[PDB]
Amino acid sequence: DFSAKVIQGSLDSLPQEVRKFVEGNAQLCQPEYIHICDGSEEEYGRLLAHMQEEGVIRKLKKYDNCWLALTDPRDVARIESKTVIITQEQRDTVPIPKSGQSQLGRWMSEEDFEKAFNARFPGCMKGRTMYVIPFSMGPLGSPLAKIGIELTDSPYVVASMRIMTRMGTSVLEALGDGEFIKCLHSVGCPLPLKKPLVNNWACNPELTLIAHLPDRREIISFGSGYGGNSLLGKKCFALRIASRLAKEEGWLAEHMLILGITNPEGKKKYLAAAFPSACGKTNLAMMNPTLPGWKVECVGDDIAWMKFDAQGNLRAINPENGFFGVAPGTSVKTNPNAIKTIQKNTIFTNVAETSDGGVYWEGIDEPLAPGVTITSWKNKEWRPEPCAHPNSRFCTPASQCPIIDPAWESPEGVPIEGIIFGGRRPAGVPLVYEALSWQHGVFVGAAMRSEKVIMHDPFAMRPFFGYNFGKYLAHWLSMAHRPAAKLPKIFHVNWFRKDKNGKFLWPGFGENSRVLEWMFGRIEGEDSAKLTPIGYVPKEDALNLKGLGDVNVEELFGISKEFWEKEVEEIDKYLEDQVNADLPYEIERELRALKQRISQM
Ligand SMILES: Nc1nc2c(ncn2[C@@H]2O[C@H](COP(=O)(O)OP(=O)(O)O)[C@@H](O)[C@H]2O)c(=O)[nH]1
Ligand SMILES: [Mn+2]
Ligand SMILES: [Mn+2]
Ligand SMILES: [Mn+2]
Repeated sequence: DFSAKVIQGSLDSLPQEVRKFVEGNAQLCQPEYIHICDGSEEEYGRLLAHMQEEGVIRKLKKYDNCWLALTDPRDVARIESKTVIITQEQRDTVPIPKSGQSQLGRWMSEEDFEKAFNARFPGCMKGRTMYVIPFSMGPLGSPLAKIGIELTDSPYVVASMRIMTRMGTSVLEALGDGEFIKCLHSVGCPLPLKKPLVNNWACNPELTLIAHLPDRREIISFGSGYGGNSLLGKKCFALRIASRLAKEEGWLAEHMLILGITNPEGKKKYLAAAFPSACGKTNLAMMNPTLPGWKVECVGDDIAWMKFDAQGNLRAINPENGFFGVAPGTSVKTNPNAIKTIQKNTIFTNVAETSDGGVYWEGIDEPLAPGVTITSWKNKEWRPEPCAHPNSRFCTPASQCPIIDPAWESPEGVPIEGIIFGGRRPAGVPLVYEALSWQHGVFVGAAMRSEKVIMHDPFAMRPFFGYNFGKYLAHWLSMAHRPAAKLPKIFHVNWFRKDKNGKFLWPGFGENSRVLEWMFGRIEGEDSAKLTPIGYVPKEDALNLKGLGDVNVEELFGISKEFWEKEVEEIDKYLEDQVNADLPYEIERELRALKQRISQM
């Protein structure tokens, strides 16, 4: 009975399966104390203050309740090399690649994982508090939401989980005897410390291992205190575990923003968009449009859970409660309404701080006053190496977004009418095109490539598939064999085409409102499209380009046979090597069709 060690809550208060999970791991990890989180502002403020006194975070004097954490530099980002999925058979997790090295995931046997686990977790929380974090991915009471319990020895994880998920006692009461995902996390630094603690940031990079066990409904993560390694809702649950749950249960879990868009006659539409990291999801989800009369409202900027309802609409919820955005590059110009979002109640990690107690990063586009001096993310004075680590983050509540859609917490989700794919392509790929069918659109997602190297990132999910990517494609195709399904139109965009001198052909940012209106009108059925080998593109003058000056539209939409011949050959060899026997017939057929259309142009 670990009851004697409970310093907040009680083990008798917990659903019985939750108690077994806490007590079983308390016996293994041997924490000094067990703190069952209630989600209250009191608990949150007191924990931040404790971390402040211990030197784990600093208060940002300038802002209302904002905080800065600087990590050990060895613990600065997700490590795909150390991120694994455990299943009986490797092929259920990744297609067996012809070449022998899969780019589509990382499998570990159950035997190898048991060994790794036993080498890590016994005694790992000695001298530390085990925090029990009950949380909901999605609005409380939503039929699309799912519940997890995270055990962690990191107060930084507790505070960040309060922002990024719905957390606390209300979640426990709603859970009852229902099912939940078991999330176990340890920074891997029992006390007394065996190694020196760097930057007062507990970390264990040599034993870092982020493991997913879909068949046991468990995520087990060790040795990292950072971001997606430790906030186990952020990706481990939201994409890897959930995409397997989604396959079994008939829905989709995707690396997509969700935004609502309204035309000047009051008609709203919701779009989802899958871009890879650093290709502009957050910017587009919080866009300030440049075109009069248009309104963009943010539902989510990173994760979408989507399920066809009984009437055939694709209903999407944002299962997150906040935004864990990349800070560098965020500015007045590029994302003014992210700037509004983060100036209160926000945790920053690995960005710089100004003399006046503010935040600073590359691309912030903010002249400071003469005299204002800057301290780097490595806690050293800095003069124009970057000031902020490139993967530095803000962690902010979504409720604060000045354009948060009124339905962003609606338990039924919002109806998705268009899905957008895209990434960074400096050559060959036009600004926008539309897929010819659902099957072709799935192929477009599967073929996605993104930027001195161009790499495949199908569906923007390369690091996050919870199971075999060929079966994932089959799952997407199966949505069409579902009577009533109102299959959304699929588009592919490229903000990043360059001319021969390396300059961006498209100014982008809020000017992407001009591409979104075109998509709006195609969903409406407007005849604004010209058929091409890769799909539909906007007709002559269909795109509203007034105010933009003389955009060089010839090259921005130029489709070159020689380029697309190379593209389709590259895609064929990629899918053959990496997907092989698990490539669905329909995707191979779309590939043959594209190759044939290209050969005839
Ligand atoms: N050229 C151009 N750059 C963009 C655009 N949108 C975003 N970016 C840049 O892409 C980088 C990453 O953007 P972010 O929204 O954090 O992408 P995310 O990490 O995929 O959500 C930022 O430095 C932006 O300045 C655009 O429309 N055009
Ligand atoms: Mn620190
Ligand atoms: Mn983002
Ligand atoms: Mn089919």
